[PDB]
Amino acid sequence: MLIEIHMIQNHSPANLNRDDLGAPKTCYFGGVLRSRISSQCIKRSIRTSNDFKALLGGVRTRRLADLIQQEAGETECWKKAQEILNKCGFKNTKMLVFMSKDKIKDLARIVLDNSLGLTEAAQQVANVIAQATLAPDIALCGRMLEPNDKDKDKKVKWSNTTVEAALQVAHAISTHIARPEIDYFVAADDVPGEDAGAGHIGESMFASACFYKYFSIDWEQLVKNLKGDTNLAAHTVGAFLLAAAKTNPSGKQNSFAAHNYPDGILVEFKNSPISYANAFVRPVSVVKESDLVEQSIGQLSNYVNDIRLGYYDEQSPVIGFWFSPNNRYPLGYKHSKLASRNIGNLNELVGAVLDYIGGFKWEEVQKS
Amino acid sequence: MLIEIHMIQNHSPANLNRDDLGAPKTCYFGGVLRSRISSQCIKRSIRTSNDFKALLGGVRTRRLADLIQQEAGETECWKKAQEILNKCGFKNKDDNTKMLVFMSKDKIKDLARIVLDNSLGLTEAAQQVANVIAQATLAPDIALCGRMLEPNDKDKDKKVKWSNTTVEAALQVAHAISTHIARPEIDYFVAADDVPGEDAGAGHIGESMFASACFYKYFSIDWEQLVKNLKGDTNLAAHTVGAFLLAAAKTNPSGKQNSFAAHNYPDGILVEFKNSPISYANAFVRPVSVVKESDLVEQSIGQLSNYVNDIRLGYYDEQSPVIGFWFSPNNRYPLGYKHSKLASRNIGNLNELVGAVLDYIGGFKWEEVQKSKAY
Amino acid sequence: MLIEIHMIQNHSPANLNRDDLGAPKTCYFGGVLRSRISSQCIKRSIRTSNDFKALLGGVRTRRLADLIQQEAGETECWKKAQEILNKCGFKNKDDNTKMLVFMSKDKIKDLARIVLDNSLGLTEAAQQVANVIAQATLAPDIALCGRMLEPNDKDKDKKVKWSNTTVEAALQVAHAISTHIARPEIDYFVAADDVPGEDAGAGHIGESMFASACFYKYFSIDWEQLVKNLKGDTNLAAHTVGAFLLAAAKTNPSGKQNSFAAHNYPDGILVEFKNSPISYANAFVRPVSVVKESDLVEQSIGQLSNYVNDIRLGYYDEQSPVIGFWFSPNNRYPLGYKHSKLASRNIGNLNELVGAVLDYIGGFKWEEVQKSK
Amino acid sequence: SKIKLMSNDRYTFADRDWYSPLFSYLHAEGNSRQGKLWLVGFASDKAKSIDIWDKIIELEGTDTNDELLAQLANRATALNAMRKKPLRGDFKKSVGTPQIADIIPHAENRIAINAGKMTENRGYSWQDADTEYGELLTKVAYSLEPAQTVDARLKRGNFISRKPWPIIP
Amino acid sequence: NRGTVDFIASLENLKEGDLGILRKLRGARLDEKLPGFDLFSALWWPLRQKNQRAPKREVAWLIAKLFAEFRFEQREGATLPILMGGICRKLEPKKELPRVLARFDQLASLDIMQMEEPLSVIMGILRKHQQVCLDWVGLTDVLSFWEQEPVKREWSDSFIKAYKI
DNA sequence: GCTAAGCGCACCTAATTTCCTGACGGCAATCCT
Repeated sequence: MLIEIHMIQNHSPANLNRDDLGAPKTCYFGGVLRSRISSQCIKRSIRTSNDFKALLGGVRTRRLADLIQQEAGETECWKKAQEILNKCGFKNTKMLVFMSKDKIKDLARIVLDNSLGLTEAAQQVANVIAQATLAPDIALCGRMLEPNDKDKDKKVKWSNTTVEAALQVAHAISTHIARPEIDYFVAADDVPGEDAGAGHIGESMFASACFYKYFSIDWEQLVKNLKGDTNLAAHTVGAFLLAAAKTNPSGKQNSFAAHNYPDGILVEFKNSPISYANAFVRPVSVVKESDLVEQSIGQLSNYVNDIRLGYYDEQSPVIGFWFSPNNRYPLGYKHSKLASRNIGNLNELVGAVLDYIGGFKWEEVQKS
Repeated sequence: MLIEIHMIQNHSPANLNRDDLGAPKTCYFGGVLRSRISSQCIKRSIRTSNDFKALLGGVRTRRLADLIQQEAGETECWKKAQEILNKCGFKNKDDNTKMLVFMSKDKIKDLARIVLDNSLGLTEAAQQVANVIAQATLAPDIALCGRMLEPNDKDKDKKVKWSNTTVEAALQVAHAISTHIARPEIDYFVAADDVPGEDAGAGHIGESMFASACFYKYFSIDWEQLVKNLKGDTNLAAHTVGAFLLAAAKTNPSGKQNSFAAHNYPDGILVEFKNSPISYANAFVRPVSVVKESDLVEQSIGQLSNYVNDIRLGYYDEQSPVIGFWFSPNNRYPLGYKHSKLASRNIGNLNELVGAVLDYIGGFKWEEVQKSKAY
Repeated sequence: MLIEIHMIQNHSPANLNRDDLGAPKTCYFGGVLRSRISSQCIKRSIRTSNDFKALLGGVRTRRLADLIQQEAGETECWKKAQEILNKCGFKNKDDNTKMLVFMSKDKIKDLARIVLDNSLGLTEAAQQVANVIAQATLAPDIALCGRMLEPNDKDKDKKVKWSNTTVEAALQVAHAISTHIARPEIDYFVAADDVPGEDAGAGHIGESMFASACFYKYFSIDWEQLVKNLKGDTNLAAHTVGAFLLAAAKTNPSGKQNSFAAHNYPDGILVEFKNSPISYANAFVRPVSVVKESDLVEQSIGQLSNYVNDIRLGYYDEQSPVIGFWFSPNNRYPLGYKHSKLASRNIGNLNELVGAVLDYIGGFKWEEVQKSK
Repeated sequence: SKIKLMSNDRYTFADRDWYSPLFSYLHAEGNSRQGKLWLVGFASDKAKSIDIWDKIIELEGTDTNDELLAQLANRATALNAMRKKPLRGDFKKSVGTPQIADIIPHAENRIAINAGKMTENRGYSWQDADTEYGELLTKVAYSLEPAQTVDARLKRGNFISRKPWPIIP
Repeated sequence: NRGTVDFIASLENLKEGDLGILRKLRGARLDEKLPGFDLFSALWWPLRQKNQRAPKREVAWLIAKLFAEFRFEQREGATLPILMGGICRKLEPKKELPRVLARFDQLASLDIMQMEEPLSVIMGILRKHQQVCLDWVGLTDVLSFWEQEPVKREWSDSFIKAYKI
């Protein structure tokens, strides 16, 4: 059971993602340049979204000894935590370690602060770190860790740290040809001078594009990662949908306050993942009539009709919900009456997909 | 609590923001050319405005040694201050440091105490100067704009340690995009030689370029972040919000305004209070085409109202309500004709709009928040 | 204090401003084509007007060497003035000094020749020239329109240093935009040869282009910046404001007036005093359409009155009350037929408007401000 | 024998390393002598039998240039250094350009045919043989800079002149 | 090539008022103003009928608007990346030259219906340096042939060889 | 049932300066004992 999210999002002139030289990320698709948003940026923005504070439960840090020492008002233990981590496998203030926050706090306080042996305490810390995989952000993003076998003692064994990712995020590619733009900025000196020159001169780089975003969630793998607590899985799915719809990457948002909301979301329920980016292999050119979101939605609807009239299974019907704010942009403007449940409310969309998932309502699942 | 100000402002033919070549700043918002005003120009115009004069006190300069000498008086010590700054990690090229310093204006006195102190050495005075500079974040404009200060590590004394010199910005300004198809015109200016001479030609021939556009400006103020960056001064935060509203409405960027006196006030201000930042630029994905019986401003507000109603119906119907105030001058341009109940309050005065905003925030009279200023 | 002038002026079919081709200058406002008169055109027409003649101090000339030369002695132009101005940072491209030198006319020209008359050597007399040029600063039109002189540094010797030459402008002029959709029209001209030495040809045949428009003009004067720029001469600032108000109304742009006479006086002038600037150009986002019973000027003034009422009722009604004066020729056009008291005084004469403006500026009568310069 | 399929941080896999056992054999045991040089190389790391290869090199014994044959004795260092140089960048633990690592083998195989003329340096040298990388570099730079622009062409040209600068040990 | 040289000749024979109505039409299409479409029909339709090698509609409209705006004489061997590129030798190589180079670099990533504005700023840079001649015929047959990669390739390395002299 | 010649300009000038950031972060296994 795969939940598929295809979003069309038009953005104001902004620089959400940049490379080494401070340029917007660009990729070649269909032989032409397309503005790109990295999947890791979208995953971070979803994990640090306002619809995720009640659900965020994982920390990916190398400063683990700081976290373990922070739960101690007077019990100064930082060198011994660093030594037990260094013998655990990390070589230094360490490599990056991902696991839960309450787990590291409580369990590391009751394990490594205890005055006891040294090697088996490191084994206990390693078991605590590896087994702490009960966090839905860890369940979605996925994780595996490999410690340095040189600095680790021969008496420390590690269990399976491989968490299979239940979330696949594509890089948001533009539906049209990329338009890289240069912003010539100065920085005026607040005190006067005899020369009247700026304190600094630079060139920022920004681009405005209509991005196609693609997400895929494996329900069976998600409930395998988070174990039998399916209430938390439904809460994770609803929080993901709300965060993906209502959060933008935190790039240069202070200078480019581009917080536009997506004009179209297709949430489809199928056992095979479909990328609709092939709709936009031919770049979208503007015309006198209609706009870019309308043209992109028309191209996407053409490809959706072609895929449903092409790759189709009688044993597994394809079924999906179409989103538009107050039905502003319909999908099948000419003939493609495929979207059965055009939905004009985000909470209604979340309720519908949660009902298709099973006997879950959004208020009932907002308690795990 | 997050305060969003969405302004529709029709400007006269002007060049408010330009690049290195004198061209007006243009962007491609959806495949077509739009006239752009960068957020730095609007931020400077808001910061250096008469309505924002009282909430100043942030200085961003490479000439901090000049300020220290000016505050110290007739005691010289400019080279001593330059030596202290060079040991701190601010390398001087000729007379100014190589990096810009953002600091509170009231703490320069403290710096003049450290530089003029002849008992202390060079490393300890540098450490005290660094401590004062890193702690000088009590100005409202610094709290709005944020800060970064990373000194030169190579030319830094080893016995100099810096604390956290980073404050998060409590203001987000979007680039003002035009609602229609922008197109600039080439002004063929000439310069007149007043002496007759014999050439009877000209003094200079050049190409200015100008544009007229209807701009959509977006401002986002984080209330709790602004309170936190002012360490709990709620009256100061209300003063900043009110003076920011007055500055955003009443002040224009000062780019070639001597030749293009485009001082047009906004034709519509939607002030919304919500938890998450949302923007209505996607209303103008389709460029506004002018019909004979309507107006560019009227159609711009109509399209904005269509998108606002769509977003409110499909995105903003939960247990947490979104309250917006719509301001037009004497209710000249109302909101969407098909609904006529979109805004929670159709305020017809800027001062009344500011009063209603402050009454929503925590309940704040303009008089008792005007009496609390930082300078 | 800011003095603000909004003018409604309907012009005859003419070509007052034109680009290189000769097409009348046009902008797009509100998505529609508008006739445009540029701000520097209005500024130079005001500067070179008969009413502003008494305060016209300044040159802005790239032939300053000849201005130094104008003594009876002819032994200081080709050698002395050219070399000193070259050392100062202005190169010569066939005996003109390239840079335009905006500076005070009478006293600074008089002081520059005593620098250029013998002794004291080079690289020190150039310092005196730079000192007298950067310190000119004292002229009404320089105070209104600002100043620059940033010389080239490559040719200039390192022994000559420059002071701050920037003078802040106290005057902001907007481009005069039309109140309706512009109609560019093509007059087809034929030049006829007087001598019939061949068949009935003409000579030269071509197109001239012209337009007719109702223009909205906007001027802003900063009183304190004007006072600071003239170094505190308050009577000079008041005289400058009064002469600017007279010259903005009584003087038209000097384009093709020999063949297209458009000496049409403004039939609506709104003068307001306020601490912050506004421009009432958003009234004409909707272009004025002429209905049968009325005229274009009346409808333009009605739209202006509607927008002025809306701005005044929607932006400020207390504290600063914004005192405004409305001038029409013999009250031919009232400022709106709706509820009155939009303007504090409906003045039916231009000189009385000047007197009222100067009275609100601080009680300067028109007679003794004329003796300032 | 420096052969391993494992392209590590410090190693770049090119081809049979005929260049490696040349400084010691042409100095101490055998020296310069008219004949054919048969080299057998059994690359190994502990018990890992990696690869066995052999090669035949013609030789006349026309003296011996010391530092040039020493430079030839370790070509893998210069090859790895050329692989590790990134497109644009300064960091040294990066993989550099992995598309170069698939065209170094063909140019090395083309060079290895005239190994005798390389070794004795009659008309073949380091400069004359590393220009055989040119067409592969052009057609890899076409892939890495797939833009028809001025800057892409200039950066392609900078990618063209990349060649293994020799090192002293 | 026939059909293009006569197009350039007819554009050069246009009078001042006709160039003015083309100048006002700059920045938009030709479906909103009559005399722009009448002029495009008059300057295209008979030359389209007379020759099979007439240029494509939108590139011809773009070149017409740009010639009305800038008015440079037609001269052989004066194409864009020679003149600009010889201009690119007299600038400061570290800051100004990369900025003008990026201005010319932008031209390789537009379609035909927004192409006039980056071309306009490039031709404005040309006008600021007193450039009177441009290979208008060369510009329009390389602009109508924009669908291929080799044409942009020879464009680019023509700029390079103009730079390396 | 609907005309036709001839005539369509070129010269002048196109500008100067100065400022252009810093530090931080760069992973490990596992492919013969």
